[PDB]
Order: sequence, then C-alpha cells, then structure tokens
Amino acid sequence: TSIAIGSAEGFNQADKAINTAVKSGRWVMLKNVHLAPGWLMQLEKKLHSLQPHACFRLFLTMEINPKVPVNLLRAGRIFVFEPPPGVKANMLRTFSSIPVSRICKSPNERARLYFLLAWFHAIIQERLRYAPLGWSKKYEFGESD
Amino acid sequence: YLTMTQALEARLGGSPFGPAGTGKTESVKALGHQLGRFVLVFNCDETFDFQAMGRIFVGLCQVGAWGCFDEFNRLEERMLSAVSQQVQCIQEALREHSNPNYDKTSAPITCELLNKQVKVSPDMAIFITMNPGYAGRSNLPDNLKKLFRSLAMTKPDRQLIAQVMLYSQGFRTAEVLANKIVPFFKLCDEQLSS
Amino acid sequence: REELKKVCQEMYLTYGDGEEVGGMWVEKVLQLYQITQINHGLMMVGPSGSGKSMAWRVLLKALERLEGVEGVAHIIDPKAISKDHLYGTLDPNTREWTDGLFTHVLRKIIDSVRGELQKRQWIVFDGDVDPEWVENLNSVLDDNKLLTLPNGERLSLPPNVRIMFEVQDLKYATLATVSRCGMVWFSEDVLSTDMIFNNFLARLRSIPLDESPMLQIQRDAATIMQPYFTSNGLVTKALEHAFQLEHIMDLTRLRCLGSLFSMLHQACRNVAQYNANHPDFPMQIEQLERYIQRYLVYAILWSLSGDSRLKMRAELGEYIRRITTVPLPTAPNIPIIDYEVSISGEWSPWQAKVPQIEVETHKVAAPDVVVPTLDTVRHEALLYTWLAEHKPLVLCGPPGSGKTMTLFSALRALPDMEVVGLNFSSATTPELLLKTFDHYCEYRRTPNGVVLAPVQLGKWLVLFCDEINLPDMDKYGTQRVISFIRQMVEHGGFYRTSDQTWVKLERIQFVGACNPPTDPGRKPLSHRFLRHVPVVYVDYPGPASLTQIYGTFNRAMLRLIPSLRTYAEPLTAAMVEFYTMSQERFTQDTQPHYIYSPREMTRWVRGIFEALRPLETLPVEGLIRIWAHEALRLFQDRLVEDEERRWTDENIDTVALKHFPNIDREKAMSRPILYSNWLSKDYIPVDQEELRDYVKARLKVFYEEELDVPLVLFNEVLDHVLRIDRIFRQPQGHLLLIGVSGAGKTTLSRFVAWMNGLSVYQIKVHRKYTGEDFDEDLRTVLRRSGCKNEKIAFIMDESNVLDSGFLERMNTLLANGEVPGLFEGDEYATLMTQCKEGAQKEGLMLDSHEELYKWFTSQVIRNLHVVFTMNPSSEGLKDRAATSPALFNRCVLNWFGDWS
Amino acid sequence: SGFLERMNTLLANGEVPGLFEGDEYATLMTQCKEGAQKEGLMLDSHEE
Amino acid sequence: MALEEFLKQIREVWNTYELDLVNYQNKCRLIRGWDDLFNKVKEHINSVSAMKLSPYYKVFEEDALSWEDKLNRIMALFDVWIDVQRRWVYLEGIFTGSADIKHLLPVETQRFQSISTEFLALMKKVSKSPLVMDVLNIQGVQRSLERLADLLGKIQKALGEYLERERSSFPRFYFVGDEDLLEIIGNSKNVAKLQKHFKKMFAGVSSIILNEDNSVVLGISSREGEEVMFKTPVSITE
Ligand SMILES: Nc1ncnc2c1ncn2[C@@H]1O[C@H](COP(=O)(O)OP(=O)(O)OP(=O)(O)O)[C@@H](O)[C@H]1O
Ligand SMILES: Nc1ncnc2c1ncn2[C@@H]1O[C@H](COP(=O)(O)OP(=O)(O)O)[C@@H](O)[C@H]1O
Ligand SMILES: Nc1ncnc2c1ncn2[C@@H]1O[C@H](COP(=O)(O)OP(=O)(O)O)[C@@H](O)[C@H]1O
Ligand SMILES: [Mg+2]
Ligand SMILES: [Mg+2]
Repeated sequence: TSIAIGSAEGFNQADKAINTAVKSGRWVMLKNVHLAPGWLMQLEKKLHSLQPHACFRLFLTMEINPKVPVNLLRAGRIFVFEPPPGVKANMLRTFSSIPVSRICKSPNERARLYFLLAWFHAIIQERLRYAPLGWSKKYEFGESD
Repeated sequence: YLTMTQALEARLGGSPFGPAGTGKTESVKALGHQLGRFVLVFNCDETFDFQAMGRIFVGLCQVGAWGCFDEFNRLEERMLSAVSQQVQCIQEALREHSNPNYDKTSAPITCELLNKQVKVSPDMAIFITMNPGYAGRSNLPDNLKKLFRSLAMTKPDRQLIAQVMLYSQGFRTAEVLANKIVPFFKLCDEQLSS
Repeated sequence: REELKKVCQEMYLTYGDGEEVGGMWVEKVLQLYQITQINHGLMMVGPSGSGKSMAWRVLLKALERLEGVEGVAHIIDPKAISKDHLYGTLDPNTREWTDGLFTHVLRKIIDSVRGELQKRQWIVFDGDVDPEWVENLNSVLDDNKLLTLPNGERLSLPPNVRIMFEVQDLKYATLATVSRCGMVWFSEDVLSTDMIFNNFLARLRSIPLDESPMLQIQRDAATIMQPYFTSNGLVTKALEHAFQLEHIMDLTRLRCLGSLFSMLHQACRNVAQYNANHPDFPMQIEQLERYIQRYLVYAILWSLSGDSRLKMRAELGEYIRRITTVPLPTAPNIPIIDYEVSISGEWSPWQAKVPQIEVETHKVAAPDVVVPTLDTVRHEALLYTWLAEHKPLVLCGPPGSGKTMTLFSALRALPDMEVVGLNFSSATTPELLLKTFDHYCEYRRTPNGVVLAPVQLGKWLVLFCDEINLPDMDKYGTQRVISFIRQMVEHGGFYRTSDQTWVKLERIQFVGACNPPTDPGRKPLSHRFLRHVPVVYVDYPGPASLTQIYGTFNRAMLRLIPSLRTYAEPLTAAMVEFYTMSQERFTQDTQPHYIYSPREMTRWVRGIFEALRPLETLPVEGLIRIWAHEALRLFQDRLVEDEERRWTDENIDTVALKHFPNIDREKAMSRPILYSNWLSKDYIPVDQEELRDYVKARLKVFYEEELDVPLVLFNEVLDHVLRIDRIFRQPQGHLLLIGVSGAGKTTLSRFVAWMNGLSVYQIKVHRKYTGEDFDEDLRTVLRRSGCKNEKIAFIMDESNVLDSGFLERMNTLLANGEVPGLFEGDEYATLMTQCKEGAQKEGLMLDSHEELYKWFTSQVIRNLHVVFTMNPSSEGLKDRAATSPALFNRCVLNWFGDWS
Repeated sequence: SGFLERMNTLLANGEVPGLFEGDEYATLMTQCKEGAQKEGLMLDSHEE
Repeated sequence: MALEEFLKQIREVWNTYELDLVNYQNKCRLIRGWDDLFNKVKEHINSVSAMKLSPYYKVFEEDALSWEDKLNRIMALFDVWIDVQRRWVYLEGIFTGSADIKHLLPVETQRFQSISTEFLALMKKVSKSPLVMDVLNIQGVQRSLERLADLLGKIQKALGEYLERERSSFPRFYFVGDEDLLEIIGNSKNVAKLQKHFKKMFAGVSSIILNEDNSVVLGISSREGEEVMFKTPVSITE
C-alpha cells in the first residue's frame, strides 16, 4: 500500500494501512514523509508500541531534510540514495535496474543499444559532479530520463 | 509539440517550464486545439488543495478534456505530494486504456478518485506550466516530477513570430518591418533606464 | 479634451494643453484612455500624490459624458483584507464556496441582473501589489480573460470590464504581472504644486466650510492668500527649504499641503467666529489682511516643520524671515514658532498663555492635571486646529513625552467628540477596529448604502490608536491595518466582508500615536497613508520644562508639611538631576526595558505625595528618605546587572548630598531603605528584622490557610514582597516579574495577594487549551472583578501563552481594562444584566448599556491586577517589547533574576 | 402549589410559557439553534 | 414655477404606472420590465435632487421630500423583489420537475412549498392591483420580500448534494458553479436563459440555434457568430 503524505486523508489512509498490515503482514510505504515532522514523531511513537506480523514492512521514502525528527532516524534503518560514485557504478546500477528479459529480446542488437544508452547516461550524470565545467547547471538527469 | 506528444503517447503529462512570457500556456492550448481538445486553463494557487484538485481531475476525466494547470508550483508541497497519487492513478487508467485486449464492448475503465470510481475518457490529459526561477515557489516532489515530461521553453523566436504575424495582417513589407521591430525592442530593453 | 475640460472645471481641477499648467496631467489622462482602449488590464504607477486617482476619475466622468455610457468604478484595497476575503474561501468540511470581494464584484457584473453589462465597469485595485494576490489574476490579465477558482468555476471577463491597479511602486511585483498589464507612469512632476494650490483656492472660494457670510470670508481670505500661492512664491520656497531639513518622518508634499490647508480653513472659521461674536463691527479688510498673512506664515511654520526638532523649526523660521515680506515679530533671538497669531491681527507670544499656576494639593501628579507649558500650549492649539477639521492626525515622539496627555487636554476643549482608546501591537489586524466599530458604532441602511455611525447622536467618535507603527509589516512591505485605515480615511469607508458591501463611515475620526520609526520594533508608515495624516512631533520636556512642571507639583505636595516648604526648590532639582543621569546612563541599547520618561518622575511625585499624605510632621531627613526610597523603587527595580544597581545607589547618594547639604547622612539614607504599612496604618519606614518576624508569622498562617509550601526567608524575599505589595495597592496596578524559574515569583505573588485580600486566579492550561478557552477564562475573571467588585490577582506565566492572540487580548486588557470584542452575543446580555445588578447594589443610577459598560470597565480597572512572570531571556524580552507593548508601558517591571 | 402548577403545564403541554425569559430565553434560543443544525435542521426564527 | 410642473408630471406617471405582468406556465403572473421601472425611479430621484438644488425648492420642499421617500420605498422594494422572483423561478422548476428530490430532501421540499404558497399568494395580490403605488402600499410587504429572499437563499445552500449528483449525470456540469447549475436545471424548460451558460461548458460554443418554438436544437454558434448546423437536429421534446 503506497501512500503519499501531505493531506489529512493521507494521514487517515496511512493509519488504516498500518493498522491492517501489522496484522496481515503486508507492506506499507509512505512517500515524502519529511513534509510532516510532527506526524512523523507520533508515527514513531505508535511504531514503538507494536508487535506486528513477521512479514510486515514499513518503508518511509523521504528527502534528506533537517526537519526530520532524530527519534525516527534512530528507530529505523537509514538507506541513502544518491548519484552512483562513478561511471562503473552508474552502469552497474543501470544494468541492475533494467530486467534481463527486456534487454534480451528477439533483436540481438537491442542489448548493445541498451549498453550504449547506459554508457551515455553514466557519462552525463557523472559530469554533473563538476558543476561549471560538466554542464552550465545541475540538471536533474535521472532514472526517469 | 514533439515533447508533449511524446509525453502523451507515454500516457505521461507535459511540463513546459521557463521564465514568463515564453509562450508555454499558449503552446499547450495550441497543441490541444490542433487535436481538437477541450483545453481548460487553471490558474493554480495555494488553495488548490487535494480535494479541489481531485474534483477538477474527476471533471476532466469524465468530460475528456485537457487540464493545463498554470503556476503549478504555487501549490503547497504537501498538496503537490498528495495530488501525485491522483495523477498516478489517472495515468495508470489511461495506460490500461491503451492495451489491445480491452475493447469498447467491455466494462468502462474507471480510476479511484476521491474515494469513488470515476470513468476516464481517453482524450483527457494533464499539463503543468511553471516558472522554476521564482523565489518562494514550492519544489515538486520527485515522485510527482517523474510523472511529467519536462521541456525548457526559455527563448521564443520573436523574429519569426513578428514576421509571420505582420505577413498575415496584410503588411507588404512584413519581413523588413519585423527585422526592424524586434531589434528595436531588444534595444529598448538594453538601452533605456532600468 | 472638451469633455475633460468641463469635468475638471466642475471638479476644481486644473486643465491645460501642452506646456500650460496641467498639460502633462491631461496628456497622462489621454494616454490612460489610449491604454484602456488596448488593454483590459492597466497599472497606473507613480509616486504618491501624482494625480493617478483624479486622472482616472476624470477620465471615467468624461467618457460617460462623451459616449453616453454610464461608468461605474469598484475600488478595492486588495491588501487591506485577507486574500481569502478578496478571492473567496472553499470550506474544507462541506466544500461550499463563499465568494470574496473581487469574485463577488466580478460575478455580479457577469450576471448583469441590473444591467451591469451595459455600463463601463472599472475594477480599480488601489493598494500594494505582491505576488501573492495579484498572480491569481494572471489568467484575468492574460488573453484567457478568466478567473479560475479552486472550486472548478471559471468566470469570463466581460468586454466592458477593465481591471486597473493604482500603485505607487512595483518593487515586489514579479515580471509575470508587469508583462500582462498596460503601464501608465505618472511622474511626481506631472502634478505640479501650482495645480494643488489652484484646487485649494477654487474649493475655498466655491465650497463653504460651514456646510453667504462664510463664503464671503473664504473669498476674501483666498484673495489675500493668492499672492503667496504662486510659482516661486512663499509657500513653494518654504516647501523647497523644508525638504532640506530632517523630520521625524519622511516628508511628502501633500502631507504638508493638507496640514496647511486645514490650518487655513481653521483660520477662516476663526474669522467667522470673531464676526459672530462682534455683530456691530465685522472684521475689516485691513485687519483681515494682517490676520490672514500672519496666520498663513504661522501655519506654514507649523505644517512644514511641526514634525521636526526645535532646531529645525528655528531653521525654518529663520529662512522664512529671510525670504518673506510679511511683517514679523521684532524679537532679537526668539524664533517665530513661539509666537501665535491673535484674532486682532497681531503676533502674540505663547508665553503669555502659560500661567504660573498652583495645583491643588490633592490633585498632584494626577493623570488629568496638566501643568501648562510653552510646548504644551502650542501642541494643544495645533491639535485643536487639526481635530476641529476632523482631519486624522499622528502624534510622534519618544514614549512618555506627553502625546496622550496633550491629545486628551486638547480634546477637553472639544466637548462633541468622545474618544475610544486602541492599543496596536505587532499582531494587530483590522479586526480590532472592526470589534471597536461593533461595540461603539452601528450599521444602518440608507438609500445611498450602508452607513456606520456612532450610537450617540451628534457626537464624533475619535479612535485613538496608540502604536500605529507596531503592526507586523509583510515581507512585501505592507501593514494590513495601516492599509485599512488609509482606505477608511481616503475613501471614507471600507468593505464589510460578511456580504461584501461598501460601508461608509460617518462621524468617525482617526488619531494615532507612535514612537519614531527608527525605534526598535517600529516600522515607517506608508507614504500614501502619511499624505492624509499630519504628524506632530512631541519631544521630551527639557530640563527647564521638567523643572517647571515638577517644581509646581512638589510645591503643591510639600504644602502639606509647611516646615518642608523651603525644600521645594532643591527637591525637584535633585529629582530632575537624578532622572537626567539615569536617562543618560541606562539606554535602550543595553536592555529593551531601559526607558526613562517623565512618567517616571510623575510616579516619583505621586509616590512621595502618597507617603507624605497621612503624616502630620517630618524632618528633612524623612523627606530625603522617602525620596531615596521612591528613586530606588522606580530606577533600580528594573535593572539587570549588579553594577547598574551599585551605580544607582552611589549616585542617589551623590545627588542627595549635593542638593541637600547640612543634613545627617546616616539618619536619612541608611542603606536598607524599606517602607511598609503592614505594621502600622501609614506608609512609614520599617526595620528589617521586625519585618522579617512579621512576615514569618504571616507565612506560618499562610501555610495553614492557603498554600502549604514552606519558604526560606531572606532579605531579597522581604524586599520583593514589599515591591509586590506596593503594586497590589495601586489602581490598574499590573506586575511583570522577570526571573529564573523556581525563584518563587508565583509563590510570593500569591502570598502577597493573600495579605492584600486579592483572590488569586490562574488559567489551568493543558494540551488542548485553545483561544476559546482563554476567552472564557478572561470572561470569568472580568465578570468576577467587574460585576461582583472582587479584587483579583490574575497570575500568568509566559508558558501559558500558547498563541499571539493571547498576547493581543492581554495587551488590550492591560492597557484599557477592557476587551472590546470579548463579551458579545448572549455573553454581552448576561454581562449587562450582572452589571446592572452590581451597579444598583453599589447605589448607582445606571441603566443604559453604554454607562453600564463604562462602570464595568472602571470596576475592572480598579479591581484587576495582572502579574506576568517570564524567564530572563534577551531575544524573548526584545520580542515581547513589540509583541505586547503594554507589558512594558502599563506593567511595573521587577527583575527578580537568579538568587545571588 | 407553584411547583404543581409548573409541573401541570409541563406535563400537559411539554413546555412552560413563562419559564424562559430575558437572558434565559436568548441562551435557550442559541442552544436550540445549535441543536437544530446539529440534527440537520436549518432554523433561526425564534418561533420555529 | 416649473417645480410644480415637475411634481404634477411625476405624480401623473406614478398614478398611471402599473406593473408588467405575464402568465408563467399557467401558475402565476410574473413581472417583466425591471429595467424600465428602475430607470424611471432613478430619473425621478435625480430630478427630485435637481429640484432640491433649485432656489424655489423651499415652498415645494415638503411635497418633494414625500416623493423621494416614496421613490426610495419603491427602489428598496423592487431591488429585493427581482432577486426573489428569479430565485423562485429556477427553484420551482427543480422541486417540481424532479421526482427523486422529494424523497431525498423532504425538509427542503416542505420549506419550498411553504415559500411557494406565500409567494403565489402575494403575487395574486399583486395581479389584482398591478399599480406600483398600490403594491407599495401593501402593509408589511417589504419585510415579506426580505424574509422570502432570505429563506430562498437558505434553501439554495441545501441543494449541494443534489447538484453534485446532477454534475455526475452530465460531466461538463463540473465546470459550472452551484447557482448557475441551479439556474440551468430550473430553466431547462425555458432554454432562452441557458444561452449565457454554454461558454462555461464548451470550448467554443457560446449559444445554441433553436427553431421558432424552441423545441429542436438546429445547431450551435460561437461568440463570433459562426454557426454549425447539425445534420440530425436534436429534439428537446423527445
Ligand atoms: N489636475 C489637477 N488639478 C488640481 N488638483 C489636482 C489635480 N490632480 C490632482 N489634484 C489634487 O492633488 C492631490 C493629488 O491626489 P490624487 O488622488 O490625484 O493622487 P494619487 O497619485 O492618486 O495618490 P495616491 O497614490 O496617494 O492615492 C489631490 O488633493 C487632488 O485633489
Ligand atoms: N506639561 C506637563 N504637565 C503635567 N504633566 C506632564 C507634562 N508633560 C509631561 N507630563 C507627564 O508625562 C507623562 C506623559 O505620559 P503620556 O502622555 O502617556 O505619554 P505618551 O502619550 O507618549 O505615552 C504624563 O504622566 C504626565 O504626567
Ligand atoms: N523562598 C523560598 N524558599 C523555599 N522554597 C522556595 C522559595 N521560593 C520558591 N521555592 C520553591 O519553589 C516552588 C514554587 O516555585 P514557583 O514560585 O512556582 O516558581 P516560579 O517563580 O518559576 O513561578 C515551591 O515548591 C518552593 O519549594
Ligand atoms: Mg502561463
Ligand atoms: Mg489615489
């Protein structure tokens, strides 16, 4: 159950989804939780006093933002998503993201094209690390492109 | 036109961005009129909350009209994040409208809007027009930015516009007149007092 | 052009073609018309008083005459109301749309129930432009010509409607708004001073000031003043020089000109009054000419330099004497500003109207008693001139200079005006004015529209707003309440947002008071607001003036004890000296609350008098001891650091020994100076150990009766309880105890209240405490202390303040003893019932609601004492110095601090 | 006997004509309004 | 002494002026000519004021004063009235042309029936004596119209859910406000008032083309006058 945070209906939906998933063991994801720090504090307090199902998982997608409470940061496990460190890591992540079947279709040239695309991506994104020289500004060349 | 048609075929939205007066709203309206679409222009502000946008989306989906939401980044960031859900649901319904197995003899395609099932016409689209250079404007969440294909509309071709408008209005010397009037405006911008 | 000429002729405006006077303004009107023909959205941009309003009004009238199409203008101040009140609100619960002001106007035009589409409709946004409200018009000004509301509704702009913005600057509007509008730039040179003079003279000759002898007097006065109202004349040169001087507020041409015109109207009224009082001999041409010339130069001096220091007034007087040909007083060094103009047509010194009065012994240091002074009489005359014309005015000066005192003294001479006090804070919105209107005024429907007028017939309601430059200024440089007041003053009304109806003010007048805009927390007022309000600068009385006032007070005081009369001259001097030193030593740069004013010396005199009242005899030693005790209580209680208190002690020593020689130092000023009436009937000095024993016994009783919390006594506790007892015995005596938590401020306050018989009231705050709960608690305490004559100590901590609304309510309650919008509906009816029972219980014949409410306010003032406690923070104290100004003007500040 | 008169009127009619008056009647009207919009009835006339 | 002539002409106009009544679907006699009556009142008030500026006004002051009062009492009476009538016309067409609204909104239906009875009674009284002066002299009529307008406005706010359902019926109604949608539903019978509401529902349609009896939609027209004629005209009776 994926829920975007920011509206009162969103808070009610998140509460209901968590209440049903702690029992059923299903997964709940809440996006952009950094837009409600007080609700984040009360969410951490609610999460502390629970004994959910063994398969229950709550994901909190957020942006690195100092308004995020530190009690939530300590309660949960943090994974930082950022540009890959280099060209090789960028290409590895690109090849991991694309399914194997999608690259390996009936046209045998497709794979090479994909590789070229990956390389091109891995180039331009890395040039973002050199702000004035790589480009004129920090463009958001990302996974959507 | 190329970028927005690419976004439409991918069942995404279109996001022309740039400074004011570059012809973003009019370009979206012109593309909509080129396809014979009912394009509704909305001047968004901080009061365009989740429920108001949901109702507007319901109307657009049922009618099958284009929604050009100008000044989209004037919404609150929490409201933009909340509206991303409705945009994603509408785009999913539009995407499942394009599948070959489903035909118009089956049940109508609906999406989940405002806790109700709303029929989605295939002619509808969502376009957002914004100027990301204004200070104090909201920053779109990435999950909402990924639902739109963006295009930088920063420098309109004033010379060609002036030449064609003067030619179509009956001016026999339209080319010379445009070549005199556009540099004149540039000189007024760069020569008069600020 | 012919239509414009006719309209300007009928509107007392100057018309010209090309290089003639008014030619540039007429060209601007023509350009405005051309821009209207091309754009549906316009912006008339130009400095304040550049002719924009008159330009578009004359254009509207001329177009109606020329084309036969009736023109209707809807003038909206977009920043005098909230954006929700301007565009509309979508209710989050029921999702029901309520129109705003602009939305309602546009929808009414669109519907055209009464033929609104056959008229020329001009929606003029007369106010500041910021990217918050004007961007909602982006589609309206764009080729779309639509107003898109959040409820999905789309309102098309009719082809006969023009959206106009009349602004003085565009430093906050974004390019998206500037690019969408047709600009017409009115320079300040477009409106020459010659046209302003011509308009003034034409209105004087044509419009009677009464509502003909009055018209004849006006015509002769205009004939006399015509030579001076010319290009490069007396008034223009005086304005040019006065622009070089420095004023307490930024000088604008029309502020000075409007002040001068009001003075000249008052001069004509004075001539009419003289003719009425002398039916046999009306004023002749020679006398009228002399009087008018002298009054004109006097009015120029008091209008172009009435908001500056005495040095700048003297400089303007010297320059005028240098340039003018009007006969002037022949005094060698006396500046002209000290000379008034007698009705006989001769210069008369102001000092002749400052008698050396002798105040009654029982009325010393009284709030009403005003010791006449040169500055006092000059300012009273100026305020009488401005108020009599119903012109809104501003009193600028340092706190405690005498702005309120001067205003009320001037208002005593005007019996047909009743004054209502308003205390602006940083959180002040037009809602305070609206609550005052709901209380003291009434809305009535007339065939011309809705009129808001005072309930009392035949009287003018004077709204005295005391901190007009405190309210928060937006990030786009606008104070909403100042815009509201400007709308009420310029357009003579406002918009009721309940039904979006234009309400016209009747018999309502505006007086404001403020500190100089360079003071911390004070913002400079808008120029478009300042052009309507003359500003008079009320500075601190000088050492000579202070000596005069408080020597008179000390003489009237020491007449109680004849043997002390010979010490009237030194005592006052010592007072003044010490006060000056304090005001020179502790400035506001160190601490925000280090403000010393003649209020301190007035409290000094009043305290000494209250100490001397019951005593039959005293040596000079006792008088010096009382003087030192009052100095300690007034100048050392607020001090923060120890070195400041040491300085205060040693300098009290030096001042008392210097101004009172041949006295025994130890008998009169032994260091532990304590006074109390707990062990006797009089406020007499008390020994520290006997006081300690008495307080120990009273605490032993207190533990058993009220609060069982044992306390450890020490000298600071005795001093603090004495300080608290001093204030609990004063009318409208509120405390502000600043010290570390756990220092015993609340406990000592409750203990002293228990001694004084005060009932301790504390608001019981919890997690879900809201503004409504605080309003209910305020109603409860006000009903107890005002309807039941119950003395109450309302004790409140800074922790109890959960919102700025709490501080606004408390500011109003402390300053006025009443909250205008607290009791309303059924609460007001119940309050009136209880007030009637309480009044008949106290043997008073009171039945009207106005007099019942006045009695209730007096009871609250006499019975309620508010103790406010907070921690000694720096940023917090600086913030509270502006968020709740009364907390530092009506509350005695006691710095408990930490335990030493 | 006044107790029995008031109770007789209350039992027979369901209301006492002179019980609420002055500030009591105004407060009763306010509460009756709030209760009406609480029950889904839009009433503001004192008679209704 | 032309002031006396002005008084006599005003008195003659106002003692020969009568309301303009027309049958409304065999239910009552509504009023047209609101603009004519309003213009008459405005010009008479303006002439009275211009007389008040005259130097012979004193001897004709009293009478003139009386007339302005009467004129004001006329203007205050018919500013509310028109609104009342309009709010009735498009509400009577909703509570009578719809069957589910009776079952869904019983309180609103009963209240509107009461208001309709009072309005029809007052309108019959008007039809008996259509003289404007006679209608003004009805005792307690201005207060009656003010109460009628207040109650009709209160009923209007109670139709939100019904309007939402109607929007669900025809999707383009989502771009139409509550009051405009109420007007459309009420005057569905008289399509002549619908023409101003098409620009809110269509991209370029500003009006519909109708035959003489307003029963068949022959085509559509834009704001510039451009017309599109349907190949198969739409019948409103069917
Ligand atoms: N053509 C004119 N001839 C004579 N007097 C004039 C003329 N135009 C304006 N005035 C007068 O000069 C003053 C200018 O006021 P006005 O309302 O025109 O200024 P403004 O530019 O609109 O100011 P603001 O922005 O402060 O409202 C007024 O007292 C007005 O009566
Ligand atoms: N000429 C005077 N005669 C008597 N008292 C004066 C005079 N000038 C100043 N004062 C004293 O100064 C104080 C001024 O306080 P107030 O008028 O409230 O100042 P503000 O209006 O700036 O707050 C008064 O308490 C008054 O007693
Ligand atoms: N002079 C004193 N002697 C002993 N205890 C004291 C004294 N003053 C304060 N206290 C202690 O402080 C507590 C109450 O503090 P309080 O007066 O509420 O603090 P604050 O000044 O922050 O309001 C009591 O429990 C008491 O024990
Ligand atoms: Mg745009
Ligand atoms: Mg103006």
